[PDB]
Amino acid sequence: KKYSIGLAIGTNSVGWAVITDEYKVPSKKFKVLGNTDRHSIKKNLIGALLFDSGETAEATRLKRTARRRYTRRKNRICYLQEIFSNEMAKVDDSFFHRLEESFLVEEDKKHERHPIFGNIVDEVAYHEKYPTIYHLRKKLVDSTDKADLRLIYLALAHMIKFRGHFLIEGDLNPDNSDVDKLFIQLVQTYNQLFEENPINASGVDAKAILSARLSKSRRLENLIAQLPGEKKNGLFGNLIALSLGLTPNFKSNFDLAEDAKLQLSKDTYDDDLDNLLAQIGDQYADLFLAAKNLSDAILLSDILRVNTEITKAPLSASMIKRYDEHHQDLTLLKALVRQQLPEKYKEIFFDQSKNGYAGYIDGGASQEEFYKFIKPILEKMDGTEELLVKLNREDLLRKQRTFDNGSIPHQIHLGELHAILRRQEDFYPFLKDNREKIEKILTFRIPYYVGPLARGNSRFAWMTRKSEETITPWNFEEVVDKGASAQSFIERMTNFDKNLPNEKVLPKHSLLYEYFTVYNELTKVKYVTEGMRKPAFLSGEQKKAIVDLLFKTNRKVTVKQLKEDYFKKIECFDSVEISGVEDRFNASLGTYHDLLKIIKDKDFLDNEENEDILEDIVLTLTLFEDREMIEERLKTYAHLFDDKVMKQLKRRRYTGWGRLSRKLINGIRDKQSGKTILDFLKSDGFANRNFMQLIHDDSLTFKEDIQKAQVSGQGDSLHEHIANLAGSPAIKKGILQTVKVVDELVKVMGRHKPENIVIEMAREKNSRERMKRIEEGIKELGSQILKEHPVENTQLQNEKLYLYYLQNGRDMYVDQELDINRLSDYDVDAIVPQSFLKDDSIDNKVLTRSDKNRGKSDNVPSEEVVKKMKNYWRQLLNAKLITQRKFDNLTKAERGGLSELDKAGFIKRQLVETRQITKHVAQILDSRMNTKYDENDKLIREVKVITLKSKLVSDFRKDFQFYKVREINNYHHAHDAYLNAVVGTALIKKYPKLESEFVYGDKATAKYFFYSNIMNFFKTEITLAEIRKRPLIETNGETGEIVWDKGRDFATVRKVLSMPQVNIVKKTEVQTGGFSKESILPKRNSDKLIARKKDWDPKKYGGFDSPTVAYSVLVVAKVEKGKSKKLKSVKELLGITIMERSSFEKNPIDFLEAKGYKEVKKDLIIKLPKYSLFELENGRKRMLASAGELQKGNELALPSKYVNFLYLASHYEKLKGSPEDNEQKQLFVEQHKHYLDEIIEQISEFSKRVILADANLDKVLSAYNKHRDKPIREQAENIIHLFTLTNLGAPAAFKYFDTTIDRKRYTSTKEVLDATLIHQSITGLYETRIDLSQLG
RNA sequence: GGGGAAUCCCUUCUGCAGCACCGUUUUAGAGCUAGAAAUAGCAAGUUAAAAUAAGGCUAGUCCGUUAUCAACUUGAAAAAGUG
DNA sequence: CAATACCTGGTGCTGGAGATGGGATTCA
DNA sequence: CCAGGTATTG
Ligand SMILES: [K+]
Ligand SMILES: [K+]
Ligand SMILES: [K+]
Ligand SMILES: [K+]
Ligand SMILES: [K+]
Ligand SMILES: [K+]
Ligand SMILES: [K+]
Ligand SMILES: [K+]
Ligand SMILES: [K+]
Ligand SMILES: [Mg+2]
Ligand SMILES: [Mg+2]
Repeated sequence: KKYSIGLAIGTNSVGWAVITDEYKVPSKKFKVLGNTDRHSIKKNLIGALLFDSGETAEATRLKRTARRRYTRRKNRICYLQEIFSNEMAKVDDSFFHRLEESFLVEEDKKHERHPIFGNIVDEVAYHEKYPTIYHLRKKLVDSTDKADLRLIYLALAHMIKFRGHFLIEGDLNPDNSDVDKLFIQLVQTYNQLFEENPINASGVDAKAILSARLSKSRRLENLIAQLPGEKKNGLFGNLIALSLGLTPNFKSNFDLAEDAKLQLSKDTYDDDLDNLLAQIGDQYADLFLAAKNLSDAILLSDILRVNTEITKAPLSASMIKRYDEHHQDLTLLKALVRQQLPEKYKEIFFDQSKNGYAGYIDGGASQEEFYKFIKPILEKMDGTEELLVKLNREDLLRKQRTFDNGSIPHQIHLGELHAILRRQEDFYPFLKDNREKIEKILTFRIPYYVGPLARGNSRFAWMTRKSEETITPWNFEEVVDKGASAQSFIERMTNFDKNLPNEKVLPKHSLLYEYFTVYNELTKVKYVTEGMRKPAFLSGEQKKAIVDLLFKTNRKVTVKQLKEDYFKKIECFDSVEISGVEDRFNASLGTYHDLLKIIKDKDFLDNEENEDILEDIVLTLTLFEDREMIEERLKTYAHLFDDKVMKQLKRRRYTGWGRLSRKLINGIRDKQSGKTILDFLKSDGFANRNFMQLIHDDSLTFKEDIQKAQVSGQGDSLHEHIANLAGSPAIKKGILQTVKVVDELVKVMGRHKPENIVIEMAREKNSRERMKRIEEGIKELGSQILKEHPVENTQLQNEKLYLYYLQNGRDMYVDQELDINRLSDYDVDAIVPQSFLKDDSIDNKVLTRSDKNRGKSDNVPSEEVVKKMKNYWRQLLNAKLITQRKFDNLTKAERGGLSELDKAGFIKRQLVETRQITKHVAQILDSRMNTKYDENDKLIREVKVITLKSKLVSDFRKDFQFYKVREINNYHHAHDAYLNAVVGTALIKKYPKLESEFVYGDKATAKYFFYSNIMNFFKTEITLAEIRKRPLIETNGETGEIVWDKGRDFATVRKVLSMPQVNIVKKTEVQTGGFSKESILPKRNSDKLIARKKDWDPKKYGGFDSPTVAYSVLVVAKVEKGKSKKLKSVKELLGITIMERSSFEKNPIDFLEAKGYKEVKKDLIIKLPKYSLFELENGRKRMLASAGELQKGNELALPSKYVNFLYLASHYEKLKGSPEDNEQKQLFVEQHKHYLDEIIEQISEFSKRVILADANLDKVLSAYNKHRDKPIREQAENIIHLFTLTNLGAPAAFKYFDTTIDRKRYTSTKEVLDATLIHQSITGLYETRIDLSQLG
């Protein structure tokens, strides 16, 4: 008894099928367990497991870190309160107790209800004097009087609780505060450098123009307009643009060749500036640094909108400015509306439901919604011009706690905190003693490279301590070992050398590593001149000369340089042909040139004695990111360099790690030669063996030493192994389920292993990434396309509009603008034609007026287009608006275009799967199935694991009319698996040589023809560019075994796809995750509310509702009834919530008695997870959605003829085929038009038996009878929509044409308590059926 | 002969750590006047405290939403076994 | 009870490693 | 976007 298995692995399904020799699906009697009269049942061996998607760990992580931030913010306040404790007890012995209980109702409070002062006169007086906290903050910063200790606490607490961001290193307000003074200094520096062309900046109000609440480019336009004889793209204009935050190009200013694009925000600017300064000199450094200072002031002027010489609290004064203008503007708005629109006043100022001032202050209206609600009312009235100005500046009626306070750096709050401490330490000695402690509470951050400050009970922690004692913000540097911690942060993430598993890999930018990479590439270079008979390798002396003369004097070494600067200069060759490198060398000595710039001592770099020192320096610069730690580590070399060099050295940092270890590169030596790997790369006689040859050469000891160094460690379990794969957790869920399905199928077949296993694996928020890409690209481009055409992220889900913005509103094959409103008239074209590369992503598509203008449709865009457009394409590449892959495919015609080999490769790629994840699944199945070794100790492959891509069965389905309609039911997953088994087994039966291509385990026109016609053996006649005919029966050529009988096997496939009994099993799952919805609801007289804290009665405090049920439980017990508490027997479903789950499981009887049940039959408790399956009357099935709702449980097996009619009539897929075959399909659609009514009838019978939605079914029948005159295509398309009424699972809304059908829900689970519960194995072939009516 | 390696250019995704700003919720910020009352007319509004999974023991400036799960038998569990 | 309409926490930033698909040079 | 919880309305 021989059989094969087909598998269809997806993110929400695993289809499976068992086939025999004749491509038939077996069927068996399977035993049924349980308490019903059915002892067995007949099952076909085909089906599909369905399951909810596996989730990433991201949401879990974001909640976990937020949790930590709330804990630490609370600890911050606790540190401050501990510092204040004793002196506060002398002033007000319960002040902190009133703060802690502020949330409680007066009934529950233990102290007086007024928090700050504990009496109403003083509390009212406080709020009258300080209407916002920022009033109190400003007062305490500016005033010189002794102040109440409770107000000092509230000010410091407010700063420490909401302390601002940490994006700026170092201290602030370093005389970079004033925009006027920094603009003056920029003009002074510029006029120093350009005495003949000076700028007249008198009368120019730089403060107002650059700090105006306007766009960067408009402020640039304003300032340049104030300077006659200067254009925005001149040098001074470009400096101002750089200060405002734009991305100016300094190339034309200094007549450069290298594009000097500079943005002060990019990480590369530090290098991008030195780069530019290398071409123009360092006299200009003082200029570009002057512009940088100006930017800081301009950034500060966005936050601090008040004169900094009238107060040391400009932030608080700016909030107070918000409050005063809010008050004045509210008074004016009230008066204006009173006078002009007196009837709207109540709606504006009393109705929280509307987006007026009432809904803005008390309702749910945001600042944006309120501005939208009141803009027409202001434009409608008179005297609202200044209010409209403030509204369009987003500066009308502002609150102080707003979404845009994310700009505020912590140094600002720190400045006010420090000033308050300096004022009041003169009156409170403990503030003087604790001033720096309090500052440290605000400033201290746990470094990202330290992680949680755990003590052995966190699986996320890596931090190590220097001493075992509690860590505080003040003892952190002494208790935490930051060095060891930062080292572990990297090392727990980096790979070891695979060749020497106990050796750490080198830093990617290490000098040794770059020598290795350069010599490895250079040793395989060959050259020819005239008098030479044969190309020659470079000798050791030639390679050393090329390294010293070229690689150690240029960052990049081109082939032109090799030819001219070496072969001409040294070897006296006028012509020489180079091979083994193209255009320029890929490897380079970048660190060598970095350090040469920093330390300026070539002889230090070239002296092998300093090799270790330079290796340790780069290691430090790679391993650590903190400049203080870097400085501490480099301190041991301080005596070798100057303090200037040491400062430049610590500012230089690298990231990234190599893939080989130092011990491998330059440690182990060949036993007889005594030479390391690097020694061989430098000089290897005339063989010039590279890395691969060296470690694979049996005459050297490298290979054997690698073999000895290997280890294996502890083996992963199957689950572990799958978890460590690279891929989406969703597809990893499908992989594990697939393995479990195969194990059960083998057990079904009497532990006999199959002959073949054929696997196919499906292909695999976003709008904000689209908007970010376009914003970055457009601002890098310097374009105003977002000025002229504002777009929202949702709109970018349109493919053409997204392409329009990515192309800067231009045609891509023609140098012309496109029109947004004409997008429907344009074409979206494939760069590499989709007949070769089935790529439909933006990486292979392009928006053009007319696809004709590409050239010839059979290849890459033509050479003429490439000559026209390569410059524009390069700008798109630099702005990252197209990728390197896209640019290379666009420009390929200048490299010969598509060769015949490229076309052969693309066709083969459409058939031979090469994704890494599918290889891993095949390796897993193959290593589980094949475990024995033969006489030569080689693996015995009893089971061939075959992998196919989806196109094979898809083309098979379309070519032989086995069409799929996904919406009809879930059978197509199973059918896909069946067709994979059939096609895959037949393919390797017919062409066993292709086993290397499709089976796991160890001329261009010819292969193009071959792989294009690989599947023709299925056809009876093939029309290929004339008509050839194949025999009825197809056999293998060598064995003579039959592989495909076209008279009998297609009938077998048809019968298999027509079987109505298919094992669709929805994986039952316990629900996990959040306890409930997160919304904190207002107080309500409802027992659905859940307390947010143990003592917060939700009727007084509000709280949550809508908990998630982890699983339901069948309880058979008694409950008290009536005022007499009489015991009445019950049987019901109790949903255990996720929050309740631990308590219920720790002791179920006590849990159930607490819920009210008595005398619980403990052994009749049935755990019922989501999607538990119940069967009622007439085959009607239901699934548990929760404890109080059910899902649909039945599948609608629509006969094959109706499915194929629906596919053809609806044009479900593209109308590909001969026009005569198109006509025959159209003729069949029209000859079988009565099928439409029959399909409705099939749906109707099904619903009346199983769905029971009388209102919906009647609305549907009326809708179908309403559009009987509609075209057949559209009626078929809408019949596809109808199947939502019958689909398995949760009910859902759908539309028949323009009629909307709302979902009919099953809001009661009472009936399943007397139905039959069905427990299903993973395949559903094994069942346990429990008649629940026999309980109770 | 290699779906194996290094390098260059990138693309995409997965794991983790550190931080900010809002939002919500209860309370505090004396509403006034005319009416016996429902109510009417007016005044006012911007701020704060505290919580932000209930909580846990291991008591850390730690942990608490990912992954994994038919039933049954033997099991404390892990597990293995059962058609 | 069964049916209907409404609800549903969100945004921004910093740092690091790996594997990954695929074009290119050299190899095993 | 799904789809289960919830209060309103009968
Ligand atoms: K009280
Ligand atoms: K000008
Ligand atoms: K609001
Ligand atoms: K190259
Ligand atoms: K680093
Ligand atoms: K020195
Ligand atoms: K789960
Ligand atoms: K889930
Ligand atoms: K199951
Ligand atoms: Mg907490
Ligand atoms: Mg708040």
